[PDB]
Amino acid sequence: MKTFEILKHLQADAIVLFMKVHNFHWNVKGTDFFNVHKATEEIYEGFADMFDDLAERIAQLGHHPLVTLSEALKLTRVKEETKTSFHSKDIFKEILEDYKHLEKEFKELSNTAEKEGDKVTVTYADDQLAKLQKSIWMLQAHLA
Amino acid sequence: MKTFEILKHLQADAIVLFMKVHNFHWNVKGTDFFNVHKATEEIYEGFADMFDDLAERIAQLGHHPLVTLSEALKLTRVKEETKTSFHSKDIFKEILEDYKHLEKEFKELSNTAEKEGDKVTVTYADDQLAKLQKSIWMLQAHLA
Amino acid sequence: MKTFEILKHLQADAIVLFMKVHNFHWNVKGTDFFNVHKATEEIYEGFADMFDDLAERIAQLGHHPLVTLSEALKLTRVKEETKTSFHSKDIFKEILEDYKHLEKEFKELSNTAEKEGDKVTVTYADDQLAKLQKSIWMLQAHLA
Amino acid sequence: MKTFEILKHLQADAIVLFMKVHNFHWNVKGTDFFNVHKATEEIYEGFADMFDDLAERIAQLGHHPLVTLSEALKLTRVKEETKTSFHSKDIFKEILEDYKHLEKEFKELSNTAEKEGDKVTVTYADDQLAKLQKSIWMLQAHLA
Amino acid sequence: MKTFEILKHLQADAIVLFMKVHNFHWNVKGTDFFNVHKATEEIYEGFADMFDDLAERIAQLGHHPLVTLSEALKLTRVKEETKTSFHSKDIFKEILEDYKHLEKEFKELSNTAEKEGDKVTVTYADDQLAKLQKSIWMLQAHLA
Amino acid sequence: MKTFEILKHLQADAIVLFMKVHNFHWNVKGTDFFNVHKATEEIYEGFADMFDDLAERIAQLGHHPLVTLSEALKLTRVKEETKTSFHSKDIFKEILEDYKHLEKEFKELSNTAEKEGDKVTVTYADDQLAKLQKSIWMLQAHLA
Amino acid sequence: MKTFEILKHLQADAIVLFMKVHNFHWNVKGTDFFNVHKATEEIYEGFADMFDDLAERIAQLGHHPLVTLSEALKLTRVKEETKTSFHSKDIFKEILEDYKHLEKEFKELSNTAEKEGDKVTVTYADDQLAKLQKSIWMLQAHLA
Amino acid sequence: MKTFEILKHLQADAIVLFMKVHNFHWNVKGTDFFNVHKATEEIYEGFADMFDDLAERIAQLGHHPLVTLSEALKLTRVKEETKTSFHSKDIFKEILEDYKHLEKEFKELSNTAEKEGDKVTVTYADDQLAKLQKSIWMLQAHLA
Amino acid sequence: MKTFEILKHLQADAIVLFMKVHNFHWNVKGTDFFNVHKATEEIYEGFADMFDDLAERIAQLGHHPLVTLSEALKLTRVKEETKTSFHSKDIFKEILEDYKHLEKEFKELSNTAEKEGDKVTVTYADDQLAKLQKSIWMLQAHLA
Amino acid sequence: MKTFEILKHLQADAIVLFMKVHNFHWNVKGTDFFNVHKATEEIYEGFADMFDDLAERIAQLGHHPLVTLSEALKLTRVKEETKTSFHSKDIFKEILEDYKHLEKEFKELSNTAEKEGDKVTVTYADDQLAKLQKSIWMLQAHLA
Amino acid sequence: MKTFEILKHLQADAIVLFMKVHNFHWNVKGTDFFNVHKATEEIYEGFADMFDDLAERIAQLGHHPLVTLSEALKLTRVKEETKTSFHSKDIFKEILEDYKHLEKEFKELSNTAEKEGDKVTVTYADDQLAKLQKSIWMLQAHLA
Amino acid sequence: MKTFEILKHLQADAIVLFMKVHNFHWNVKGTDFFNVHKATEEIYEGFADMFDDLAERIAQLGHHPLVTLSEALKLTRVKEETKTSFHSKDIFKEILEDYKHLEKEFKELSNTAEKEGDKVTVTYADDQLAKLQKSIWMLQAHLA
Repeated sequence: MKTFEILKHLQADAIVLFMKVHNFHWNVKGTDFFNVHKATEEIYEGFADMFDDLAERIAQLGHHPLVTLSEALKLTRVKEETKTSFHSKDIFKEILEDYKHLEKEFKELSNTAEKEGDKVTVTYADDQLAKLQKSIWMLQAHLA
Repeated sequence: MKTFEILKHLQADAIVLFMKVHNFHWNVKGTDFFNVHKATEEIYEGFADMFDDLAERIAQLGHHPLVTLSEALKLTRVKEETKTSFHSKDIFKEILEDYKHLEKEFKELSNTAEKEGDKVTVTYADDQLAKLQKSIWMLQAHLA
Repeated sequence: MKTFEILKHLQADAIVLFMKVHNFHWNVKGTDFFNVHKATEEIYEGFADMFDDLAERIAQLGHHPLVTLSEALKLTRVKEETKTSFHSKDIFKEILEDYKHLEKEFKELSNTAEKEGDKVTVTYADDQLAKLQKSIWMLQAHLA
Repeated sequence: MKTFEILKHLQADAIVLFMKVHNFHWNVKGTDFFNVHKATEEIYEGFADMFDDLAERIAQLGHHPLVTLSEALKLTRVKEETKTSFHSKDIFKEILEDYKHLEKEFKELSNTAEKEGDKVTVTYADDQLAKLQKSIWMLQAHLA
Repeated sequence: MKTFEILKHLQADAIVLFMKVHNFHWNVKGTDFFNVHKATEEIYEGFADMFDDLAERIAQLGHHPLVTLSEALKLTRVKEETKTSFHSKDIFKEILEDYKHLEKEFKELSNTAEKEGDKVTVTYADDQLAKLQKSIWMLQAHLA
Repeated sequence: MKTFEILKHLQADAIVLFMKVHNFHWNVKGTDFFNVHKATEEIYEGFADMFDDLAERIAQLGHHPLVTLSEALKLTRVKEETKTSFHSKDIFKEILEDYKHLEKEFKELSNTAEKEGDKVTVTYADDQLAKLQKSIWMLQAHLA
Repeated sequence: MKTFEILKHLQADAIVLFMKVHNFHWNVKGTDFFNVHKATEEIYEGFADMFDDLAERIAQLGHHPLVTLSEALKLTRVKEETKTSFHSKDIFKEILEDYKHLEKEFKELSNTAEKEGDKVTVTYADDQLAKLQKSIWMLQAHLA
Repeated sequence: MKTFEILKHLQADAIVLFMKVHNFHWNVKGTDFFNVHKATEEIYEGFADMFDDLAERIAQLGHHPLVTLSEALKLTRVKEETKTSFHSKDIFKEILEDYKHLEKEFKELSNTAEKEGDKVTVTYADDQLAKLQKSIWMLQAHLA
Repeated sequence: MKTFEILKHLQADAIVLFMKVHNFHWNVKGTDFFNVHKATEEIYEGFADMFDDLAERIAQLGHHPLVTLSEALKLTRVKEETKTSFHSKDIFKEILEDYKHLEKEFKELSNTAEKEGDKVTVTYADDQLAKLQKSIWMLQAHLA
Repeated sequence: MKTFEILKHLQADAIVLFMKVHNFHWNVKGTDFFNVHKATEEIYEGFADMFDDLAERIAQLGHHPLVTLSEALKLTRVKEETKTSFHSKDIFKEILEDYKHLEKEFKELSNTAEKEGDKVTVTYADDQLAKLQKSIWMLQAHLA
Repeated sequence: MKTFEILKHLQADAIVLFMKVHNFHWNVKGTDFFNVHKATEEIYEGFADMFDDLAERIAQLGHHPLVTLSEALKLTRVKEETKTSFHSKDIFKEILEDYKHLEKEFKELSNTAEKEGDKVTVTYADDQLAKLQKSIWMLQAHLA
Repeated sequence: MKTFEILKHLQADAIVLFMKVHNFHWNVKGTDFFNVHKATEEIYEGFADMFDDLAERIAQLGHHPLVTLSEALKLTRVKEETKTSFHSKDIFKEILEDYKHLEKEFKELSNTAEKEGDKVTVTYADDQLAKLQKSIWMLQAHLA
């Protein structure tokens, strides 16, 4: 895909992941409620920020960001979670895999943008890689 | 509808309106760009906050908030805007009508919750009414 | 009176009371100067804030707030004080009675607005009642 | 009971619950020490704030708040806990039930005050209901 | 006029101009609503601050500041505006002329106070001149 | 008494004195209302902080702080005040004597802890002595 | 006197007045202790700031500020107060007269500096006049 | 050009553009005065910051930054604007073209520095590209 | 010269002096590097602020501030420094003389503006005199 | 040992314990990752601060603090941990024992310094005792 | 001497040392002007704070602090410096010796107060010892 | 070396350099004490931060950071300084060479990580290069 296409598919993923973790946040139960409730809040707010950042990047490239939730559902690589009951460990296992997916895509974003000479998208992509790698490391350690 | 049902339909409206104004924000053009760009940012962030507030309210009542974007599209009373080109005046005219819709619904929320003896949802609903009435007044004055 | 009429008469009272306490502030003498000088500053600034709040409320209802000081003098229930010399105790006795008047009127505002289904003016009115009741309690205790 | 009587019994409950959770705070042991130690600090400080708020409300109504700890023990509906050893889960189970008791009483406070036309106590009571409902929801989720 | 007399007439102008711009603020309509609404807020708050400053100056000179709104209407050189409908350009044109009037008067204040050896009123007057000259320059540029 | 016993009796005094001054705070009347109302707020908040500090100290020594208000009433050296009406001078006279009592006890706390080699309780005790001596000096000067 | 000589005599007065009010501060007794204790703190800190300001002004003119307390006692127009017991009213009466003295001297400072074309000392002097006139007005009102 | 030469020519452009927009800032007239006046302030301050940043970069490379305004005029690619009267739209059109020029040059800076293995200048250059691309996007949207 | 002409020549000096000290800042060497590097930063930022202040003053008088760097070089009384190597002492000696020049000119500005009845430029000029006199005093002391 | 010798051995312990807990911090795994990761960060930063404090104390006594890591390893009483895998409970058990060691040593520091009349080291030592006793109490409670 | 007598002699020293270093501050010349000018400001402000602290301590003990500068000159152990010209090194050498004197006296203060059982003066004295020892160490290192 | 190996050797250097500059900090003497004392504090805190940053980077790559000070001494390229006496110039000369070493290594880190496609370590490395180049430039200028 071209840079702007990778960006638009990521923007779709971001809002879908926002919604998914928003769902986790309100439906988490058990002895680790307070840590997971707080963590999921930070995680979905991060996806919301990513949604905004990606839109900004698409616009600056001269293209239209996502127009509708319908378009987000069309472009997303992320499956919608319909469950309302889950274990806290499974939540973090799920989020971890979503992080690993995003990491793969941002690496591709970085490589594709560099080939096009899009220096600004490279910077953005590599900065997101840094944030993702920290998040992945912590979740992996927690689940170890 | 029962209180929690009104709340869930509002939560659906909130995210759909977030997306709609997010679209306006990135696609606004013309001599009033800077004022409308800034205003639309504040407006969609307000809808995002409403989304969170409504979810909180639904959860505290012992029900599940929206689980997916699919469910949001199912429950919403708001039509998705597919356009990417518009005049700044039309943006504010659209948002005004959306505000008027939300005002009607929050009034119903307030009345229904009071009848059920749900004092906390009444407070929340009336506070949202206050915010909506200010927003409506300003947009009406601007378009006058 | 209708809600907006009660509001406009209150707005008139607010500016007249602002002026009255502004006069007290600059003309207070005696051993309790520093406490009364400071208290009267806080009191007239409170009336100034009320003036603004009431104007906002009238405008949002689709009516015109006070246009002139002439109109304020016409609508006010508060007598203008022409004196420049007084005792600090008499100042607080006067202000107390003005507070009691405002309390009566805001109670009426709350009841009238509720009957009209004006939920936002009810909230505003009850919040002002809270502030007035605290002020009344302190002045009563001071004069006891 | 009249409004001021409900308020005085609540003020008694507040200080007794402050003491109870203060005891929990200093005597909690085990792997969840740090979360429960911190949570119990926030909880007893909340009861201390409630004690102050209720006193303020009683005074403004023209009555005397609690004068002594003896009077608090006389009026309280809350049993004093003499234990110094407990499990962290039992602490939260206890606090939950105390919250549910307070919720019942504040609902009664709200209804009784409204019938008397005491608009300010209604506002206070409904605001406390909001805080209690959030606390109850979180504890219920944690214990689920 | 003597210094204190110029000051008292200015104090009268300040509150009358406060009221006038307060009226503009709530009644402004049209595409430049948000800029004019905000500007008029800053302008009337400036007149309110001037009212306070002038009162302080009169008191420190051993005289009584304005006692009533009646006295303000008697002493003012500013005509009360009864209109509730106007164009945003006309608002700024009006305010500009009011600024030019105030500038003339503060220049006289400065000259008269210097002749009397009132060094403190000179400083105050010249500082107000600075603020007025900035405001005039901006309004003139806007209307050019 | 041993260190922890002195500490527990002080903790009992702290909450009883909190309650006593809380009572003074809400029931003070007269021309010095505002100064005494504010002073009594600071004083009872100081006793509340002392209650917390003493509990912390007892716990760190490996003992249980006060468990109940019943236990506080058993251990206290302070008489409960049942009055609701008093003069502001008598309030400060009472508090002064309570301060002098606390000063005696903290001196004993310091001496006893030093003999036991409890260096941390010595530091705490001497710091409280400093705070008490300032408070005593001011009240003595006020009543002189 | 020349400008720098007026400044040096003022610097001497400032430290002597600092000491005088420092003495008042620590020795004030009676029912108005807390207000006078606080006021005297602000007053002596003001004289300390004046001491620094005057030194700065003398240095910038190419002269040496006060070198010793001996030199301050030599140059001062202010009598040292040896008393340790006084009434709070007498304190404010004394300070008032000291303010009136400083006012006379700063007026002379302003006039002398202007004649020499020392524009910076004029600004400083007139600013100090403003501060003195406010202080005088408040003390006069308090003693009225 | 070598890296340091590109940097020095950019530093020259920065100060010339600072001056140009400084001129626009003070000479802008018309109904959009307040937005353009504010925007031009932010724009020239940005060029001033760029001037400083570029100087820092040149120095760290072991070369001398611009020594004089004469040298800036010699090295600049930007034409000096002698006009004092213009339309607000033309101002933004001009600035846009200047931004596009700077964008071209910073891209070259980034490429040249990378070829030399100057990793720090690459980072700086790409960061400036990001800022320029945002500015260009907004001006383009405004003029669309 | 007329006031606005003195101001425009000063504005020219300000930017030329900014550039001169900017050059010193980046080229200073030796054991006092860190103090001189920091001092020169503060000094050139001061000249930059003066440039802005003078422009503001010229505009408010109804004239055009400097339009170009060419015009600055034409109007300046300050010689451009082409050197890149110097001793830190010589830097401060140079800056001192530039300060003394500015002091002479601002004194003339103050006198000329007063004769014209331009009270606002007098205030500005005298305030700048104060800042210059402090700077001169410190540099003189350092070089003594 | 003399005071300075106890201090130098403590400084050695501090850096060795810093390193040990730094190792724990990065290698902690499991369901309590986030609490232990955060706690270990605070703990090693505390040891780093202690390292600095002890160095300061040694220097002020006229001796040289630790010069090298070699010297730290020579003087330390703490065994280096070579493991990279451990349970979170064992981490806290280890740290607890290290705290108990430090407590013993700081008690000796306090006693030895007092005998020498080193009042400042006594204060420092007793303050560290306070911090250690809190830390010990919390870890003991957590492991209970 | 008794505790209060040591304190009063120290209070005398504090103001005399304030004056001495105030003199140094304004009369320092040479290449190290900026460091010594700043250091002497911090030093004399420290002596001013000590003056206040000592007065507080004397008052709390039931005695009168210094009443006059005459009494300060009578009680002081510090010789007044009449010089206006000195080297920066000599300034620090002088201050060092003054610090060493204060250190001796505060050690005596600590010992004497402990013998009297004055725990609060011991704490104060030892805290001042800490501050003095840091200051001495830095000056000694600077002069080494 | 592989990326993680370069990182681990750098982490070893960081703590060894921390210790070295910590030693300089406490043992610096002479007329430039205050500047060098402060500079060395900032420098060793920078090395401490680098130690933490490098550990984070190693962990995120799935490897173990330094476990012990023994391992740091094994891996370090930096010679331990045993001296306690030195000239301030020699300190900065030493630190400069250490900076130049770190610069070489971070350049290698950047190149090696890029070849491996480790985009996050490249960003980190280049950011550290920027910080090092600034530090080197300042030290070189100071020693010139």
